[PDB]
Amino acid sequence: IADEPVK
Amino acid sequence: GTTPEKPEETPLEELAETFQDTFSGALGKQSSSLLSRLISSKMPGGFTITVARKYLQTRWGLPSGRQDGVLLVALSNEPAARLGSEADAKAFLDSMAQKYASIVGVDLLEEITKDHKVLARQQLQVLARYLKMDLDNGERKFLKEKDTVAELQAQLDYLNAELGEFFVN
Amino acid sequence: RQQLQVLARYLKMDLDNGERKFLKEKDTVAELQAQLDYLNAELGEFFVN
Amino acid sequence: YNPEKKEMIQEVIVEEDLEPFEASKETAEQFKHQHGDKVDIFEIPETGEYSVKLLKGATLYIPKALRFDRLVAGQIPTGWNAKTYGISDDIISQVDP
Amino acid sequence: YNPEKKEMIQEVIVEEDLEPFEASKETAEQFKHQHGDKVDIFEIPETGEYSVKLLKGATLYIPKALRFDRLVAGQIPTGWNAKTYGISDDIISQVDP
Repeated sequence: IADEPVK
Repeated sequence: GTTPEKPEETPLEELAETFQDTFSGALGKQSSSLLSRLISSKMPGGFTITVARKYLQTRWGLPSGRQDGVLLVALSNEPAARLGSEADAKAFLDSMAQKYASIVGVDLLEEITKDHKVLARQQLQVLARYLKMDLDNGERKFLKEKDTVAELQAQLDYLNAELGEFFVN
Repeated sequence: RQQLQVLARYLKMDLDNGERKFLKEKDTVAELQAQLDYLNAELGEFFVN
Repeated sequence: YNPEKKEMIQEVIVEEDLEPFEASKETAEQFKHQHGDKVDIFEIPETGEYSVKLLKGATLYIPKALRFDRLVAGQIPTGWNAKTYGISDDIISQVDP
Repeated sequence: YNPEKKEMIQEVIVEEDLEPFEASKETAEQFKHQHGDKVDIFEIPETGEYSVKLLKGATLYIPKALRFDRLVAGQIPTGWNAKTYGISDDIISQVDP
């Protein structure tokens, strides 16, 4: 899955 | 790290704005303490923060910062008791990654050798025990020198700070 | 003794299960033996026999 | 609280090295601070977390149970609830019974 | 009391069977009462005492240390002694400071 940082 | 000027008054969406500018993918000091505390007292025997990510990634396909969201959502929904089954802990991580799924908006044999190698590793340990031989002494001494190094390296760093390159050299 | 233990561990075999079950029967025995003892207390040898 | 099974811990000295367990860095350090010579903690380079190995000589607390004599009390009727007299959940939490 | 090294215990689950330790009969029974399925105790026929083996799954309390912020207090001068004001040792014992 496309790795997202934490918001 | 960065305290805005009216923390107690500036509203939460408006504080998340100010904090977003300076932060990136950092799980933070206070949150990193809260997640390892949630893993320690609430997760069944042996279920690490280590194991809980290799499950979130194997069975639910989550990378570094995406499993950081699933752990933060599980921290707000933390069990008021320690989970019993490892299957109860697996089922807990499941529903927590789907509450993250709709809060971020995204939908969703070597192990035989592993059992044997464990065995050998133990045969080693007990043997070492009998032999009265300290397998960890290398790393002990090493870690101690590593310390005294940053220590010396430090003073040297300072002396250079005061005298400068040209003078010292 | 340790080489044994760790081996048993690997084998997933419970070395103490015998004594478990045994201790449980030993209990149910003094239990039955007890009631029998009582019935004899009430009825006497001649009657029971 | 169960008068019949009252929880308590006893102190014991570990007679031979415990098997290592995983722990956070913050937490492993709290252990080493306590035990010193009697515990080894080492970083697991891949995860960033530490292994904690209690050596022989260390102190351990092993839980046990005690049967107690007082089995009866005069208790507020079962199901009483400050919520039903109209007390806010925030107060319920914040306050001692 | 050492603010710099403050004693506390943490709960951990034993991941693999502890090695057995000797214990009195009274004491081994207090353990079994607590742990049940998660501990084995057996009589050592020669001594009359029991071995206590904590199985995997059991709960353990492992001591650790905490560094605290408050390092200074206004304390009664060092060497004060209710004994020197003339208070009997029996009272000293019996009573809270």
